[PDB]
Amino acid sequence: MPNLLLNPDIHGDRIIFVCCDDLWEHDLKSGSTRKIVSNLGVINNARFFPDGRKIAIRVMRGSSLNTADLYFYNGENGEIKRITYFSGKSTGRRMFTDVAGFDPDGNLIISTDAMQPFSSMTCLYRVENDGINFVPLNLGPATHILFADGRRVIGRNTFELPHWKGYRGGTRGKIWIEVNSGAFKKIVDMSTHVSSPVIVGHRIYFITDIDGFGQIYSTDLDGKDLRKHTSFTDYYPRHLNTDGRRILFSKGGSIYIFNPDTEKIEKIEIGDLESPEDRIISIPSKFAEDFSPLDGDLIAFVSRGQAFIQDVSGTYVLKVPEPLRIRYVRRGGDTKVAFIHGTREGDFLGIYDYRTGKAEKFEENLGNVFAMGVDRNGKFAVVANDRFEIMTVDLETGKPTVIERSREAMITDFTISDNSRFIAYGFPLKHGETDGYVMQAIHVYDMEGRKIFAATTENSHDYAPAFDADSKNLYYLSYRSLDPSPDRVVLNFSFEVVSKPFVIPLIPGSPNPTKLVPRSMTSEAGEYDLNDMYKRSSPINVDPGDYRMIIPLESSILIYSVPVHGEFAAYYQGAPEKGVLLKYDVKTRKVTEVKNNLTDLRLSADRKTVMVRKDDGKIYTFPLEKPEDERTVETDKRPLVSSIHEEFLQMYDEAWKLARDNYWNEAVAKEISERIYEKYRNLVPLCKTRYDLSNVIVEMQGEYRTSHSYEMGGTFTDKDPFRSGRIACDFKLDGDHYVVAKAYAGDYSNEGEKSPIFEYGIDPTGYLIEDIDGETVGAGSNIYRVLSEKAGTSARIRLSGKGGDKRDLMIDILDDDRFIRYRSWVEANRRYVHERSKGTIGYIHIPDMGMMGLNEFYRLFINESSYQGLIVDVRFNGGGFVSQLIIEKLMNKRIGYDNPRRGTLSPYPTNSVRGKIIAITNEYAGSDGDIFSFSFKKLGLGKLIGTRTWGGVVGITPKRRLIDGTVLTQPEFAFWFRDAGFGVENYGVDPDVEIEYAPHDYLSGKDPQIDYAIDALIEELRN
Amino acid sequence: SNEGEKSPIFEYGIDPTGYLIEDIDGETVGAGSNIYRVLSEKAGTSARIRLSGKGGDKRDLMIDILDDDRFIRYRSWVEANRRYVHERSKGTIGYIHIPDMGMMGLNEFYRLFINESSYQGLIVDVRFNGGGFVSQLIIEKLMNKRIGYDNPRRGTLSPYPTNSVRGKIIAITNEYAGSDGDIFSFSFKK
Amino acid sequence: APAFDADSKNLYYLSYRSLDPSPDRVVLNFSFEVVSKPFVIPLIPGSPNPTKLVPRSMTSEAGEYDLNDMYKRSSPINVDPGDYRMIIPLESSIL
Amino acid sequence: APAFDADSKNLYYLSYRSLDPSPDRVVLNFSFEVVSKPFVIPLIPGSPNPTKLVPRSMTSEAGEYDLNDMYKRSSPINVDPGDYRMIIPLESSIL
Amino acid sequence: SNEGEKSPIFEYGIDPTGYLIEDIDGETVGAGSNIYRVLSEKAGTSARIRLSGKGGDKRDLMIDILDDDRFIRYRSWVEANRRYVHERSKGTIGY
Repeated sequence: MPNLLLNPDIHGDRIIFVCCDDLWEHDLKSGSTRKIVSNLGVINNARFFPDGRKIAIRVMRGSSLNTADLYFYNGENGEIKRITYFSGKSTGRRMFTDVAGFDPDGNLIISTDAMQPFSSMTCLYRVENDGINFVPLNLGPATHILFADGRRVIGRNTFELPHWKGYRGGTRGKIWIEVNSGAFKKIVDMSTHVSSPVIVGHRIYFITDIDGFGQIYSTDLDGKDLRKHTSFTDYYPRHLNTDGRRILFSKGGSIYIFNPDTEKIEKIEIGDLESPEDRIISIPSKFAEDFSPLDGDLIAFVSRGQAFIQDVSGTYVLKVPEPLRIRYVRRGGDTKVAFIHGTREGDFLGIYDYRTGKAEKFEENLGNVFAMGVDRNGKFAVVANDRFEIMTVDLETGKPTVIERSREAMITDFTISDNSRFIAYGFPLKHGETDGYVMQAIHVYDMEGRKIFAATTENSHDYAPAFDADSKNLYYLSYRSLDPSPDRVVLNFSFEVVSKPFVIPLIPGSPNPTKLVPRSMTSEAGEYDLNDMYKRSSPINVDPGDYRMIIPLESSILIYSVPVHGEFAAYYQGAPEKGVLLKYDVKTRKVTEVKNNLTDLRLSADRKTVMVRKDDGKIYTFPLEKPEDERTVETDKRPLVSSIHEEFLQMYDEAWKLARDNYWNEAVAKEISERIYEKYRNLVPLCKTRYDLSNVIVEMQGEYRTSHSYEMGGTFTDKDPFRSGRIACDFKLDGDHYVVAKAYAGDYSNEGEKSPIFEYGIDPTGYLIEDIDGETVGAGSNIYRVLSEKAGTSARIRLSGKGGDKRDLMIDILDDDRFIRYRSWVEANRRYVHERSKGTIGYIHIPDMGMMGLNEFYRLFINESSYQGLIVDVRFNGGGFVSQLIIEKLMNKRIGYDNPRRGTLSPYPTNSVRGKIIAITNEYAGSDGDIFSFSFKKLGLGKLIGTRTWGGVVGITPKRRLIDGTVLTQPEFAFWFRDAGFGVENYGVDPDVEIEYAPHDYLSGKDPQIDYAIDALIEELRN
Repeated sequence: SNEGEKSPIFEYGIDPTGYLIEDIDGETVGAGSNIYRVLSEKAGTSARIRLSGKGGDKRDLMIDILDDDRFIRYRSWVEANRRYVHERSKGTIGYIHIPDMGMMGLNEFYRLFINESSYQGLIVDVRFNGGGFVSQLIIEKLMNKRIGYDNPRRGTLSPYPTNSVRGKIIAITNEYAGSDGDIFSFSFKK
Repeated sequence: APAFDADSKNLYYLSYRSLDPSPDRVVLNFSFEVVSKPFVIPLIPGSPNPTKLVPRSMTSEAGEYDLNDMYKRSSPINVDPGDYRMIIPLESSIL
Repeated sequence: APAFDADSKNLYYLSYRSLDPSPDRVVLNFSFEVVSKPFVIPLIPGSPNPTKLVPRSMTSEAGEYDLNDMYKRSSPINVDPGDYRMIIPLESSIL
Repeated sequence: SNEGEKSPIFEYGIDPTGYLIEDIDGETVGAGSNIYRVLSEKAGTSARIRLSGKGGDKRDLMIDILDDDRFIRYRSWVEANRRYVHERSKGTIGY
C-alpha cells in the first residue's frame, strides 16, 4: 500500500516531500525516509533555504483550506515556528501566500496578496527578523523570483495548473529577466502555460505542455534555444525544484530526479510510508442533507451518503441498510420509506421498511435524479431527472412511466393529490429555441385516463402547486402581479413584490373557496373536469409579496414568505435566504406570523407536523396546530461511521461521472472520460487524506482542457482557519518601533472603507505604534502576531506622533481589510484620473461581474458618467454574470436635455454617458470579464487598453456536491460570439492597444495602463 | 391566469358569450328594464345573475359586480392584437403594447417583452400612450444587440444579452401618444 | 434626515450608501432596494460613536467642538440596512 | 405504593432503593434523605418501559400476560430521586 | 429491582446468556467484525440488536448501549459473593 508522494525539493542528497499532508525527508545516501513535521494542517509546499539548514513551509488551515500562512522548520534543533500572520486567502487553483525564492544574501522572498486590493496581486516581499518586518520588492505581481548573475528572474503566474491542461489564455505563466539594473525584458512567452521555473547553470528549466502533454523544457537566460528533455506519457510532471545542480519533481505520485548534465531521469525508491486508520467517525450534522418527517413523530435524514430513521432526540437511531450514496429519503408508508440510491451507473429507486428491516431496490435506472416524492397511499413515487422528465414509478413493480418531458429545464416542482389521482407540476417551456426567458406553467396529470391538462397559461412563472386535503382545489403561486418598486439610488425599477397565490376549483361551477360565497347561494355538485381549468383560476386576497410555498388547510392557508433583501451575503458568503411562515385566516382574511428566521420547511404527509431549518442552522419540528411546542432535532448523539478508501473510491467515480455528464460538448465527453478513467482511478488507492484525493481528482478534471473545472468546499482538515488582525494600515519597522507607513481610506462617509482609527479624529499616518493591550510591539515584538491574537475584538492601542501628541484608543481589530484596501485603491485612481485629465475625465472600476461588481459600478457611475470622457477599468475583474447589465448602461446615447425654469439641465437618458469611453483590462480579467472585454470592442463603445484576458468562457451551474460537501464544477455552458464563435475560450480577448505593465513599471511607481487610457482620451477629446 | 383580466363569470367555468341575461338579484332586465342601471345599483357587491344559454342550459350565479372594467378591456385588446400579429405573421412576429410611460407602461411592456422579444421581428405599439417618464428605460432595452449565445450540455440556447430583441423592430404611434410618449417616438427613429 | 441628540454632541443622519443589490423576480435585473443606513458624527473629536457602547473608563473624554473634517469621523450605527426616512436619537434608544 | 395504568399493562411503584447520602450540617453524619424513585414493570414480556418512549415501529408488540420473573424486567422512570409517597400513571403524564 | 445493576437486555424479558449476537444496527459482528468497536460507535444511544438463541428463538431489540458498566459488574460481584456465603454457610453467615 504505497502513498501518493508530491511537491518535492532537493539539497545535496537530501530530498523533502509531502506525504499525507505532512512533510517528509529522504536521504538518497542512506535511503532512509522520516517525517520531519506534521499536525500543522495541510502542507503543500516546502523549500530548503540556500544553506539547507532551515526550511520554509506553506500550510493551509480551515475545513476547506481557505486560509494559509508560512512556517520555518529548523532541522538543527527541530524548532518549528510560524512566520506570517496574514491568513492569506487560498483556493486549490490559486494557493497564494507562498515562498517565491531566496535572494543572494539568502533571505526569504515571499509572494502574497495579503495586503493588496486583489488576490491576483501577489506581491514580493523580503522577510526579515522571521516575520517582524516585510520589505516590498515593488516588482509587481509574481509567483517566483530567481537570481542569476546578479540579475532577477521574475516568473509571473508560474504556478501549476493541473485543472486546465492546454491552457493558452492571457493568464499563462510567462518569464521576465532584468537586463539593466532596473530594466526588464520578457524572455519566455509561449502559447502555453509555463510553470515551476528553475535555474541550473545558465539555463532556465520549466514545465509546459506545448506539445500536447506535460514535459520539462529549458532555455538560456535570454529565452532562446528551447529544449525538450522529457517525453512523459503517463502523468504530467509538477513542482520542479533544484539546489543548483540536480532537479527534483513529482509525477503520478512518485518523486523523480532529473540530471541536467546527463539528461537522465531517475525515480526515487521510497516505498510505504504511512497508512492511517481507514475506519473514520464524522459528525452527522456537518454533512446533513434531506431532513424529512415520518409517521410516529420519527424523522429521516441523509448525511455523507448514508440515510437514517430516528426519533427527534437522536437516541433511537436506525441506519438504512444500503451502501454508499442514498441521495433522497421520503415517507413511504406507516413504517416504510422510499429512497434514491446512486451508483456509477445512475440512480435507482428503493424501499425500506424500518419495522421489519426488509429493504428492496428496483433495477430501473432512473438516470440522474434530483427530486422524489411518494403518494400518500404509497402506491407510486414521482421522480424528476436531468433528462427533464417527470415520471411515476410503481412502488410494487418498480415500473416507471414518463408523464412528460420538458426541453428547457428539470421538472422538480411537483405535488400529488391526497387521493393519489392528480399530479401537478411546474412545466418549464419556451415559445422558441432562442428565447431569453424560460416560462413555467403548471400542468396536471390525471392518473385516470393518463392525460395532461394545462392549469395555467404559458405567459409567466407559475409554481409551488398544492392540492387541498379533499382534492377539490389546486392552489399555486405566480409571479404575475406586476407592480414596479423604485431603485433608491439609480433611476431604475424592478419587480420585487409580485408574487401572488391563486386557486383553481377542479369541479366547474364551484367557486374560489377563499371567496366565502355562501354555500346556499351556490349550485354544488359536478364531477371532476380538468379542461380549460386555467379559465377558472382565481387569486386569493393576499397582498403580493415574495412567496415560495402555499399550504391550504381547513380554515387557513400557510404561506412561506421571503422579505426583500440584498444578495451580497448569499452570493459571496453562502448566507442562507431568510423566510417567515405566514398564516392567512380565510374567514377574516387576517395574516399573522407563525415562525420567522427560517431557511427551509418540510410538511408532514398528513399536514400535522412541520419541520424547519432556521438561520441558526439547526432543525426543528413542531405541531402545525401549536407551533409553540417546538423541538430541536438532534442528530449527533450517534457518530457517522465510514471507510476512507470506500468513500474516496465513491467520490472519484462521482467526480468522474459528473465531469462527463455535464461537459458542454457531449460528443467529446464520451471520448475524454473513457480515456482518463483508469489512469486516475488507479491513483485513488494511494490517497490517504482528502488533500491526496484532491490532487488526483483535479488532475483528471484538467484532462477536459476547458476552463471552470473547479473543486470547492469539502473538509480537508479539522484545523481552525488561520487568523489575521487588521486595522487597514501598513507597517514599517523604523529602528526599534513600528510606524504607520500608510492608513487606508476610500469614501470616508461610506461604511467599512477606512482604518477604524479615523473614527477617533486622527489620521494615524506617520504615527508610531507603542503597544497593543499593554504589549509593546516593534523590534523584538511581531505586531502581526499580536494583532492576530486580537482579531475580532477592540484592543487598547497606544500611538505616538512626531511631537508631543500621544493617543490611547480602543480600536476595533478587524479580521480582514481587503475591501478597505480596494476602495482606497479605486478612490486613489479616481483622484489621479481627475488630476491628470484636469477634471475632464471620469473613472469607474468593476472588480467582478457579481453583486460586488454591480455595487461598485453604480457606486461611481452616478458621479463619474458626466465628464467629457470616461475610463472603465475592468482589470482583475473576477467574472460573474452582470456584464450585460453594465454594457446596457454604457450603451446609452445622450440625445437631449430637460431645461428647467430653475436648476440645471437634466440629460436624457439619465443613465447616459456624456462623452468618450475607453476601457482597461488585463490577464486577471476573465469569464464574464472576457465577455465584457470582447463586447466593449464588438459594440464599438470605445477602445480597449491593456493585455489579453484570462480566456475562460465556458460557464458552470453546479447542482450536486460530493458526500463530504465538496462542490465540483463542470464547464457546462459554452459561450459563443457571433463572428468569433467559441474562439474566446482558451485564448481571451486582445485589446486595441496592448500596454504591458512591466516589472520596471512597478519599480518606478507608474501605471502605464491607466496613464495611456488617460492620455489616449485627452487626445480623443481634442476634437 | 393573470389577476383581474376577465369577466368574473369565467370563474364559474363558462364563457357567457351568447348567453341571455334573464335577471339580476331577482329583477328582470331587458326591453323594459335598463341593465346598466341595475348593474350600477349593485356595483361593489355580488349579485345573483340568471343566465340562459342556447339550448336548455341555465345558470344561477353570484357574480362580483365591478366598479370598473377598463383594465380587463385593455388587456383583452392587447391579447387580441397579439394573436392577430402571430397569426398574420405566421408565427414570425411578436407584439408589445405600451399604454403609458408610468408604472402601467413598465408592467405591460415587460409582461409581453419576456414572451415576445424572440420572434424574427417585433412590433412595439405605443398608440394611445399616455406618457410619463420611463421611455428611456424601455428604449435602453430595445437597444440591446444580441451578440452571443450560451450553449448548454442540456436544454436550449440562451441569448446574450438575455434582454435583447432577436430581430427587426417596428413601432406604431398615433395622435393619442404624447409627452414622454412623444419622446419615445422621436428617439425610436433617431 | 439630519438629527442632533438632546445634548447637542452628536449628529445622526441617514444615507443611501449601503449598496447591496436585490434581484427582480420577473426580469433579469437588480436594484438597490434596502440600502438605507443611519450614521453618526461626534461633534467633539476623540469621542466615539455613542451607539458603540465604548466603556467610558476606556475613553479619554473632554475636547472642544471642532466641526473640521467631521466626515472623516463618521461612523455607522449597527442597524440592518432598509429604507429609512427619519432618525430620532433618544437617551437610550433611537427611533 | 403500587399502581396499575388504566390499560392494566404496566405496574408502577416506588422504592427507597436509590441510595445516595446527604451530609448532616452540624455533626459528622450522613443519611438517606432523597432516595425515593419510581419504577415500572411491563406485565407483558418484551414490551418496554413505557416512559422510555421507544418508537412503536421499533418494538415487536403482542405477547400474553406473564407475571413470572417480572422483577427481572423492572425499569426505573427518569424522575429525580426525592421522597415520594404516591404515583399515579396517566395517559401522557405521571402524578 | 435496583437501578443500573443489570444488562439493559433484562428489561426486555430475557436473559441473553448463551445467546448469539448476530448484528448491531444492521452490521454483522463476529469472526471478521469486531463487536467492541461496533459497540464503541454506539455508546450513549439505543441500537437495534439481533440475537439468536439455542433453538428457534430470535430477538430484535432496541438496546441502550451504555458508556460504562463497572457499577453493574461490581454489584454483580458483590451479590455473587453474598449468595456464595449464604450457600457455603448453610444460611448461618451474612456478607
